[PDB]
Amino acid sequence: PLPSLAPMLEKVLPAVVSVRVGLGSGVIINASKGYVLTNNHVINKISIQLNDGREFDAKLIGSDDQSDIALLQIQNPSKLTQIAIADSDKLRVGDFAVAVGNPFGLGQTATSGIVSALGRSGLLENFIQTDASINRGNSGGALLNLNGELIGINTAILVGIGFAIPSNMARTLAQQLIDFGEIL
Amino acid sequence: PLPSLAPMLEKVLPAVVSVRGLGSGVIINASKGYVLTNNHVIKISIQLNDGREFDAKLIGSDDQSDIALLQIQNPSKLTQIAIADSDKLRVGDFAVAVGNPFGLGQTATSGIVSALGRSGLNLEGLENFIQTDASINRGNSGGALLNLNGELIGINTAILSVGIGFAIPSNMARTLAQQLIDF
Amino acid sequence: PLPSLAPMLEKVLPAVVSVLGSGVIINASKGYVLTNNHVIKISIQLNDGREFDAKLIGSDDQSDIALLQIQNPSKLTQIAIADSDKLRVGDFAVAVGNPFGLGQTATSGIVSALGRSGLNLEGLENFIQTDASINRGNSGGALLNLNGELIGINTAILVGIGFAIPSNMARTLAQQLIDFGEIL
Repeated sequence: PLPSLAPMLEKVLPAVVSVRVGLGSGVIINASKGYVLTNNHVINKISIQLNDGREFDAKLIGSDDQSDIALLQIQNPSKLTQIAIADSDKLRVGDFAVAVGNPFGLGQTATSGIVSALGRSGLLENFIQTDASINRGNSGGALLNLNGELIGINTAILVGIGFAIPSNMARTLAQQLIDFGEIL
Repeated sequence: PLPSLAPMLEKVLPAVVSVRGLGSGVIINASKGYVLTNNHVIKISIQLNDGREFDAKLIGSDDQSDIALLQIQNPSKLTQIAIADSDKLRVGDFAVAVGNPFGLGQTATSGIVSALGRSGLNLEGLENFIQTDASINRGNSGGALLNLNGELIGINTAILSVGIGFAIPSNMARTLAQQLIDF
Repeated sequence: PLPSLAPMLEKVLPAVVSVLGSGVIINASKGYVLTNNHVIKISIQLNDGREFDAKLIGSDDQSDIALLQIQNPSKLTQIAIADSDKLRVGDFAVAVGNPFGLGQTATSGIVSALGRSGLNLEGLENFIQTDASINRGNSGGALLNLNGELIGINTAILVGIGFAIPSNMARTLAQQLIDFGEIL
């Protein structure tokens, strides 16, 4: 028996979705409400594709151009698996990170590495740095720890170093976008 | 005592060769002297780790998969690689990409199996092809993609998003070698 | 409890300095700091925010190595140095930096190639190859093993193609630069 990242990647698989509008990935944050976190540049009609092949309509709740974060609500949700979210403030340089995606809907894409830099100490301000490859194949998807908990959302808009939006900020700006949509 | 990838890399070292306009190659059949390499890389000469030089004949290639089969002229004391079932591969499995160009020594990159088939790139023809975040460059192209046991899972191809590398899976390269051996 | 590279990175943090580039404290008492000749009035900034003046002792253009002496040193932490002759392709490597003292930058990987094995270019016979990303953010800094001991000095001036001056050579050139500046 060989060590692998496949046993934790399989439990996370249904929470990571394909986004068709023009492709990218997304993450199910709330299954009951069908709230999916993805990237603004990916969407500038939206459809979401699960791992099991199921297709759903999705409406843009709102976005933040500066963080490249966009919140989507799937139209009539059912049998959805949501991701566990971790406190990104507890992240340390050297922690292991896995960047997961599912574009085209044909299967999971994963890259591995470490948390390289936090804050203004690398190369934006609020962003997370990782040596795990962030490309068009996992952009919009999840950045997880070895427990399979969301520590950030990958963004390819900006060497071997990648950017992710920390989960705490991704959660807060989703709440602010939900609240605004509730005044509307 | 530190954990390292060098112990498994030392047992695999004689099976990875220097294809001499240079590159790497893998000994699949010790007795017959069958060496798997890339088409773009390729008179042909092969150089072992121990410095031994051998003549090699081209017995067939596939432009689409960028694979090429070579047979070592007058083989002797050859170490072949163990081959693994690439169908049993899962995204997240650890991968090590080894090479030996110029014959000066072993080159290795580390990573994981990133995507299988058309999952990472939906381009027609990309089916079966394994994806890895282990760097695939001119220094290990033609060489072996290995698991933590040192068994061949793929043949490294430095052809094509950025940060991801492509390799021919072991089942596909073994079943292409069989076709090239006959016709 | 998750495995991480953060527990070893925290003990090594004070030995890596801000120089724009990085540098490594080799002798705490004398304040000798190893950095890249290409990044070189010089000021050094510690992790704790302390800023010191530094004088150029000497440099080696061929190895891209420069040795600096901290003017009036105090409470310095030096790095443990490992025998780079004992390195093997496949050994794990961590490339650490701290440009502008704002925080630690780290990349992870393996020792990829040694004796000019990766690129048949004259002059690379003395250097180390790594698949750990070597960029402007860790160039001048330390290449470490899993024990937190120096195995090399990152040099970005020369895909997983990163270069580092091995620790044995970097130590030797420092003594030779000390001795020379003594005869003068």
